[PDB]
Amino acid sequence: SRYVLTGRYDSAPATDGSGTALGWTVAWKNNYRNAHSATTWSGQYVGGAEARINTQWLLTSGTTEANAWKSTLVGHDTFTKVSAEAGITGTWYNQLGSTFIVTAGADGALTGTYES
Amino acid sequence: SRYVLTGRYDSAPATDGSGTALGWTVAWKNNYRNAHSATTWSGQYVGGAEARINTQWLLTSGTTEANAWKSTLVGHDTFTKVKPSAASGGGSAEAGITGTWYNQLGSTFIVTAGADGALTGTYES
Amino acid sequence: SRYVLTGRYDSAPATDGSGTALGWTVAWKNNYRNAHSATTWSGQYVGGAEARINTQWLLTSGTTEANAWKSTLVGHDTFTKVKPSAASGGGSAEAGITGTWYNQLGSTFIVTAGADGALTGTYES
Amino acid sequence: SRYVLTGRYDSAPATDGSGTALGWTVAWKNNYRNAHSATTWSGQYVGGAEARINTQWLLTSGTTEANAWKSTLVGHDTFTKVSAEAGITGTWYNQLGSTFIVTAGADGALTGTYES
Repeated sequence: SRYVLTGRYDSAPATDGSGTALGWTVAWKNNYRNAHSATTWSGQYVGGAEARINTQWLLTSGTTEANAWKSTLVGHDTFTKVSAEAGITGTWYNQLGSTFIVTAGADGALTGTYES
Repeated sequence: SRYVLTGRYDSAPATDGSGTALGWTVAWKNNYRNAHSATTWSGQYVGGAEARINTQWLLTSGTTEANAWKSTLVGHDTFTKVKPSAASGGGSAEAGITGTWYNQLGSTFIVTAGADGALTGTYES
Repeated sequence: SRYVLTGRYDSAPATDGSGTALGWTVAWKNNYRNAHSATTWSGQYVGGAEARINTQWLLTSGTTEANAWKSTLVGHDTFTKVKPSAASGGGSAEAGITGTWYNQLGSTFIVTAGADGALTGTYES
Repeated sequence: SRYVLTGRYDSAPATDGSGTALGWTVAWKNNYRNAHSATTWSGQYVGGAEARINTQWLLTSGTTEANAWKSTLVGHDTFTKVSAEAGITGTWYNQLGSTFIVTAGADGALTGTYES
């Protein structure tokens, strides 16, 4: 139930109150499970008061190409956490109780694991 | 105008005809520009005589909380893998995701796929 | 700030407790302004003590060909149905789509629903 | 297999060679079938000899609370044609073979039927 995540973030975001653009990918394959799917989350980290990452996501499942029209779901998720680089880095979880641990690199690298 | 791309793919997909699910992300900051934005593509590789990656994408820009409703664009794209040249003996590309891919509008990306599911490359606008 | 809305809904919903699918469109053109854009909301009504409509939306603006790629926004929204005031006796709203709905941001709509699936109303930003 | 559609278009679009914003909804219920779901198409009309309507769509199916995160699909459709009012009005078809007949009103109305 743990999967690899990888992404990128804007390592030098504007300072005017704007959020920090980011994204990441998870393919839903590990040593035990393979769902023949991948999700991508696109959003922004917003710091300050309490910290949050607001995303929209796309989940694509491998399909025959006569079923390709029904292959992609869309949704939104909001993550709360338990310098863009230090603010993103850590442990986050969502509404449904999924969890992800991220490390934000100085170069714009995002790396970690997503737990379902 | 090259930027770092990174992603994941199903390295053990169905052999039933289904394509191979994948995703990747690009942040629009390199050594010389920063557009305070990132794009993620979600889709699948479909192989054969003419290998293609059919995608849907989301582009999010950094915004204030008040402009957050207009932070995210959505769209679609298809990438085709470059094939050997007729002068070399032509033919369809080697099976696999690793390679050079282009879209309709002139963007190109070069990618290396890992045996485990990793994807890393460079995207040129 | 008031705009015409038109849409459709499933007037014979499932009864295993699923929601009621609907969708609607607002073109951002009225007497007073014109933003050369249209939004469609796709989502479901969930009846209940607190009646809600949960949507995802697409906002498209007219563009030239070279800018088509940046023409559509995507987002999501939840609307909640106005209920009677406590002074009137309170209680939850009577079932149905017909009524007044607000989002968290202060935008409001008034719709009338047809017995056979039609939706019509007025959207106010 | 015919359904009622209705929508809106910008009835005074820009004059700069820009396309015309529009959108419509179909609920997949009729006298004969009911799939408990609705599609909305958002996009634009591009006029000319080989005129087209380019869209992105959202299909939402009625789900239980629990299932909600997986209720909505996204995709895209391109229609060809078999004054935006004079232009949109008519019969159109897309890749999948679906067809729609639509009347554009002077007011910005779209009404008609969709056949899938």
